[PDB]
Amino acid sequence: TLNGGITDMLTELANFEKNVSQAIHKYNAYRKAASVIAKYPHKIKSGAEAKKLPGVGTKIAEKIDEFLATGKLRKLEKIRQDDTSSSINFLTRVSGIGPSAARKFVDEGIKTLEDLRKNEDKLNHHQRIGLKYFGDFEKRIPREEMLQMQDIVLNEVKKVDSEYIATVCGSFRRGAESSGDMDVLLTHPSFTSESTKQPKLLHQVVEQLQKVHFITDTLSKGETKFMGVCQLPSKNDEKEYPHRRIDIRLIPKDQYYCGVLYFTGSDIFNKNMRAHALEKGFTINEYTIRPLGVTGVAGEPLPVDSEKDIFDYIQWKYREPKDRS
DNA sequence: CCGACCACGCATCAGC
DNA sequence: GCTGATGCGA
DNA sequence: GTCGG
Ligand SMILES: Nc1nc2c(ncn2[C@H]2C[C@H](O)[C@@H](COP(=O)(O)OP(=O)(O)OP(=O)(O)O)O2)c(=O)[nH]1
Ligand SMILES: [Mg+2]
Ligand code: NA
Ligand code: NA
Ligand code: NA
Repeated sequence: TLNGGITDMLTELANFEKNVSQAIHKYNAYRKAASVIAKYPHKIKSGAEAKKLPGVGTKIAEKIDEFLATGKLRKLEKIRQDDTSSSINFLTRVSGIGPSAARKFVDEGIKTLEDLRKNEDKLNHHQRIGLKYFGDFEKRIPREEMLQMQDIVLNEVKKVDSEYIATVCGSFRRGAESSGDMDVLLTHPSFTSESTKQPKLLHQVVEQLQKVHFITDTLSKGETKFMGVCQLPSKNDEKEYPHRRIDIRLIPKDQYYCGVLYFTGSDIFNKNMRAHALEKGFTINEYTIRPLGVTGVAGEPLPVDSEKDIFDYIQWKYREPKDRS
């Protein structure tokens, strides 16, 4: 908000590189810059000043001067004025449709919300669901609905086996008053790094949420990851709640912290920490934190009793979810 | 100044 | 089937 | 796009 104008500009650009130019690096570069800029406590007044920041090279400084000078950016005005791109970008907003398929479709003549439904026969199951709920998914979730959802999930879980521990991470755990979707970390004593003493541990919980009619659709589903859709039950004659994206990740309970850390994010906060990690000599991931060998091979996983333990290894002052972004 | 740039589960496809 | 890579969304 | 080997 302080540097909002800027970070929005950088954001839109980043999206154009990921969705059109299909260049994640330029995508990240732009994100990283917007990320460090959003953290900058001063109201920027030039590209010279901005560049001093890591992640802001000359190019971005140049655009910052233009924007600050004209209240806009020609490059962004052009892209916005080009139908092809605007259709591609548009298409990627459907769950299941990334840069690649979106482009193909604009090539195959499909480029409007109308075209898509008229060619459902071109979409796979997932992309199909992303289309059906397209409108619903564009919506952010009120923190109160989140709660009503967290409540339902934790109950049904207990109803399957009280050894299960379910935790809502993502932007929720970070204290957001709204969320894009719902991220659920799961754990059970019967599954650790040493062994899996039960079959269908994730399945028992998924099916339970469906039997109860909370889970409506399944984007994809393995033995540790579930991507689907759900909806809060609504009261008679009351417009129903938008369907929402929901993920449930089953982690070995002895790794609960690395995984909760990962799943709490943000994604950007994560990449940073992981970057810092490597700089301290470590390699982090939802599972463990291992020291790196000369060859580049990770050593045995180091013991962790808390998220802070992970920050300690990297020599970072603990940060409650609330300060991660 | 060229090249690397977090980490991974699930779906699918090419080569075998 | 498997490996390795693409694609997708984390 | 950056910045570091
Ligand atoms: N390390 C790493 N973690 C990621 C990446 N993308 C997402 N994540 C983690 C942190 C997230 O906070 C969780 C899933 O996150 P989301 O995309 O739902 O982010 P988040 O809930 O923070 O935003 P939201 O309010 O739901 O729109 O996976 C990534 O590229 N790298
Ligand atoms: Mg989320
Ligand atoms: Na800089
Ligand atoms: Na999409
Ligand atoms: Na999600």
